[PDB]
Amino acid sequence: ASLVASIVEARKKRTAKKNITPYQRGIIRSLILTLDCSEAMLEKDLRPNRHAMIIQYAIDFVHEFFDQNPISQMGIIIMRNGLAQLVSQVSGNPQDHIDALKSIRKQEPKGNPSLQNALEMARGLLLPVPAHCTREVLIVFGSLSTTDPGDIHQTIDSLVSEKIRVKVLGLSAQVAICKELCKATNYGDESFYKILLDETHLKELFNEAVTPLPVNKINKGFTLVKMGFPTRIFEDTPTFCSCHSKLVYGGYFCPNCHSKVCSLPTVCPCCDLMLILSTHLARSYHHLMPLKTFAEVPTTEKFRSEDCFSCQSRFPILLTSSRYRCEDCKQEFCVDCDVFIHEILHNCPGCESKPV
Amino acid sequence: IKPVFERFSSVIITSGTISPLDMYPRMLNFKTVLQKSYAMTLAKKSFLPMIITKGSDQVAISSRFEIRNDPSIVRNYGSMLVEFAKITPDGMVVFFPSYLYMESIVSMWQT
Amino acid sequence: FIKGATISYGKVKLVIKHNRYFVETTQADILQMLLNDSVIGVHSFEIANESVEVVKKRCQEIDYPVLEEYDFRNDHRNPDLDIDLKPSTQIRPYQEKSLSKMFGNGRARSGIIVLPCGAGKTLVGITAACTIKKSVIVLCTSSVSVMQWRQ
Ligand SMILES: Nc1ncnc2c1ncn2[C@@H]1O[C@H](COP(=O)(O)OP(=O)(O)O)[C@@H](O)[C@H]1O
Ligand code: BEF
Ligand SMILES: [Zn+2]
Ligand SMILES: [Zn+2]
Ligand SMILES: [Zn+2]
Ligand SMILES: [Zn+2]
Repeated sequence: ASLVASIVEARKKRTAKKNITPYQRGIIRSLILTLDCSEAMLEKDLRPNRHAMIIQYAIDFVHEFFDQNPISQMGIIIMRNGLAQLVSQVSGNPQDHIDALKSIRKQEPKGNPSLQNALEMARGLLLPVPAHCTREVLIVFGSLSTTDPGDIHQTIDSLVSEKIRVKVLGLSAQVAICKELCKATNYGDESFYKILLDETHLKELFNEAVTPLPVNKINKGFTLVKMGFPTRIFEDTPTFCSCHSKLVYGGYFCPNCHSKVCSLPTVCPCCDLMLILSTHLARSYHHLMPLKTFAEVPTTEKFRSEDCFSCQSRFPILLTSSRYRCEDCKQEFCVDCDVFIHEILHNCPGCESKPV
Repeated sequence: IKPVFERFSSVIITSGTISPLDMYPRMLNFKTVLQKSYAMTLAKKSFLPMIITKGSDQVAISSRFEIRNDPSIVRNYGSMLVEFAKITPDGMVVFFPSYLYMESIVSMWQT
Repeated sequence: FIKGATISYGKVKLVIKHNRYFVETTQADILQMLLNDSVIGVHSFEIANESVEVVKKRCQEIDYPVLEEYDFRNDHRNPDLDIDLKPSTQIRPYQEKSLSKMFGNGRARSGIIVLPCGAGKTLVGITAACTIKKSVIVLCTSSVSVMQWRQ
């Protein structure tokens, strides 16, 4: 029964994954990461302290966010002494944000938090953003009280008018404003206010936010974005960079003005034209054509082969069939591949192998 | 209330915390065809009723009028108020046995 | 090894009344054993106060040892003293555990308590006197200690 207990738990876990449909998602994103650094964050519920762990997870989130969203930009804000402090301008450089967070890791948190101040700063920082981008705000709230100079309700209404989206991660309990902020800002959806239940659960919540959020049907904006694909060039002598004005061995050449840049993907400093590589767009393709989840094969029927199609792993004999088939191509797979094919890869080998 | 129960044939007495139900017919001279209390069939527990008999120092706490100005009890109740206010997210309601007891104890906390 | 020594406890009780020591037993069968012992000399018989150290050691050699249990709840002859720990007191977790091992059954047991130096062995004795609420005597093997013990 112990082995069956694990199997049934896997089925329950697979129950949520069954319902997958290609929802429209905004690949281009503009995130404003807000961290709470107040007296309430000095507690020891999270070892060594809330501030240390949150900063540590923030660095991991930055690494993950830019890895799967190469054509996105992020900004970092912090609440301290009842005021909102800006620590990094919105930019596409992952290193800049990580460096800023590392410096923040030293200063001790103190004072009270001010959501209205943080939201107001986020609203201003997101004002110079193209309409084709999705404006998102990730707030890490730990305090159960908010001290603000003005009316928070007015700011929430302004946030809705600006088509901003807010995600709040709590630490202790539910806050009335956070629920209202996460509800009115997300078309009444109540799934954008999450409270962690332990140290491990917090890691999943940060990882979940990486995936682009689906867009609402009524909030439909379609437009064409002008972009360019620079060609990498190797130079025998170092030359000045158009971005930092420093000696570098070489850089990508913009196809619109021939101005060189250090690293990609970034907007050209001269023609203000977003420069990217073919790989950068390719990564976000899986969010557009998600691989249909595999359905477990009942043991009543007869299996095709005793070994996995993609990894040639003999299926254990052991109650419950250890095989998962793909409806599109009807190819059995072991448990290990399905996790690997839906988390690392995003293409079913069986479907590709089938000729037409 | 006697005229009311005689002039009207059918009367329903309902409330959220009317218990025990046997006493009201005794206190007010009337008879009921049926008297029952319904228990909520909530899937998940929604309210946590708990009773506190002593403070953090293991000292019994009570609101007896004669010992209202008790240095030990006042601190114990004061500690309870502050500690709960730290974890209560939005709102907290405190109910005192009488205005005078509340009036005196609040002054003690202020000093 | 466990069987031999684990069955001995709990058959003979020593009680004190009006400064007179009575070896009280709740069964009459013990009379044929204790009274017939060469060293010795519901039924209860008197015994010399100075002879307690002799019979008790003899009780170890013989199968049944003696236990010193005091039923202070039902002892009304001895005058009582009303003393309780003040609110400022804070019983540490280990102090409570030691008391539980003594009052687990419900009857006070005479024994030894071993705590680290400075852990509060004084308060251990203070708690026993306070909870018993009867006449108590304290012996402290020093003069400076007695002064600080009282303070
Ligand atoms: N519960 C307690 N609260 C405060 N101080 C305590 C407590 N228990 C013991 N102490 C302190 O421990 C010290 C040593 O106590 P004492 O009884 O002399 O220890 P011991 O006899 O085990 O050497 C004293 O300063 C005493 O006040
Ligand atoms: F063990 Be103590 F110093 F009496
Ligand atoms: Zn440069
Ligand atoms: Zn250019
Ligand atoms: Zn496999
Ligand atoms: Zn397939």
